[PDB]
Order: sequence, then structure tokens, then C-alpha cells
Amino acid sequence: TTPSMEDYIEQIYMLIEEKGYARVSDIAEALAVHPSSVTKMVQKLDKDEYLIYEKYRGLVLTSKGKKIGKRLVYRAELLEQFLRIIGVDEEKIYNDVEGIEHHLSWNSIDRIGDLVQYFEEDDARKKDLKSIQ
Amino acid sequence: TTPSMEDYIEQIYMLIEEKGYARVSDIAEALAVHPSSVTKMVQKLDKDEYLIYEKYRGLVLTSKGKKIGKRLVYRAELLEQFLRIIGVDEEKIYNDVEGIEHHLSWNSIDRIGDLVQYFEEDDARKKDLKSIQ
Ligand SMILES: [Mn+2]
Ligand SMILES: [Mn+2]
Ligand SMILES: [Mn+2]
Ligand SMILES: [Mn+2]
Repeated sequence: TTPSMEDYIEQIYMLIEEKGYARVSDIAEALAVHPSSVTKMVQKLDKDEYLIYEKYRGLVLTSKGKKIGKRLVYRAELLEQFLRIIGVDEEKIYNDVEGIEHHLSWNSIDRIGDLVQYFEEDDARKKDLKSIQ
Repeated sequence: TTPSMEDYIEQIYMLIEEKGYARVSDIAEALAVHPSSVTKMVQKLDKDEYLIYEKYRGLVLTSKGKKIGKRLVYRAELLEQFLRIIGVDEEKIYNDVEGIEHHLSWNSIDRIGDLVQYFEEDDARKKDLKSIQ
């Protein structure tokens, strides 16, 4: 998966979970992309077997698509939590995560996860960190 | 500056500091790039006034090029220190930093810097973090 591919699967996952389906119109709006570009990507993902097209619904995710999707959602969520814990401007967190999410090994994600846990279990660690700012 | 542009300036800075000059041969080898691609980039950076060409030397950095270069070197160094502190596999740190460095605001770098300081001033914080792993 490329960065674009990962953003599409993650965005299709978010849509099924929150609403109940993925149509190309919703993808185009959400991702800030042209509708025909979504078509060419849906093709790639279908052939690479990340998704199926159901007839009177829209895009459904395969078994593989859903495993990848949930992993992508988790990663984005953790990175946001991480930048929020460390004190990054709220306005900047989403732009940072949008870019950095594709360029970290899972080993880094594993370790960022442990770092989040470190701060979550003792509030005094967070206060100490914030005193340095 | 694009990601490629930032990698070129940072790599030209590292070369002047460590050796004494930047030639295109050294850039091509270091960046894993074709020699004629370096030429087309040196052109961009010259026109955008990040570097000059001195006659019996090679690429020298402008005033602007050196300010940017040192900022890029600092950022890469801090991110490595950061991933090292959090326990990322040594083999993976450089690949992660190579990618993520271009997609973080300075506000994030400022805050990662404070996080590094947090761990550097009390060794017990590091031990606590490592016990979670
Ligand atoms: Mn994303
Ligand atoms: Mn993204
Ligand atoms: Mn670099
Ligand atoms: Mn890079």
C-alpha cells in the first residue's frame, strides 16, 4: 500500500463504521479529491482485493480490507493522542498525523503506544512534561 | 521546499561540515540518486538561491541555504534521539526519520524537543518507560 491507498482504505473504514456504507461521493468530499480519481483508486483496491462492490449499496471492505482499515484507524488515533499528550497545537495535530502516519514502521507505532501508556497511567508525568514547556 | 529539496540541502550541509565541500558525485552516492538528477536539483536550488557554485570547489551554501541546512540537520538529529529514547529498533530509526522529518510542523519538533529533554534530565523516567515494554 502507498500513502494514497492507505488514506482511501482508512476513509472507507471510517465511513462504514460511522454511517453504514461507502459511496464515491463521500470519499471525494472527505479526501478533498476529484470524483474520477476516486474511481481509478477504487479500481486499484478492487483488483488488489481490498474491497468489493455490492449492488444497491456501495463499497464494502474485504476481509483483508477491514484488517488493514482497523490497523490504519488505530495508527491515526494513536498518533493524534500522542501529539495531543506532548502539547502540539490542536490546529496542527491533524496535518502532522496525516503526513507522518505513512512513514512509521509498526515498531515505532508499538513504541509510541507504550509512550502514550506511560503518560496515561500517572498524571504527574504529564504535569512534569508540561512544566518544561 | 519539497521533501527532495530538504534532503538535498541537509545532505549538502552535512558534506561541507564533515569534509569541506559538496560535489555532485558525493550527493549522488549519499542520496542513492542518479548523477543527472542531482544536476537538475542543483539547478532548482541555485535559482531558488539556496546554493552557489564556486569555481575550483563545488557547491557552497548561501546564507539562506545554511540557515535552512542547520535547521534540517537539527530536526533529523532530534527525531533520531527521540526514536532511540522511546526504544525503536536501531535498524529502523533512520528509515522512519528519513520519511517523517518532512511531515512535521516546527511546533511538533519544538514539543518533541521538550519530550527529549524530559527524559534526558531524569534517568528514572527512562527506566519507567522501558519497564512498560
Ligand atoms: Mn489518514
Ligand atoms: Mn495520510
Ligand atoms: Mn534527511
Ligand atoms: Mn527525508
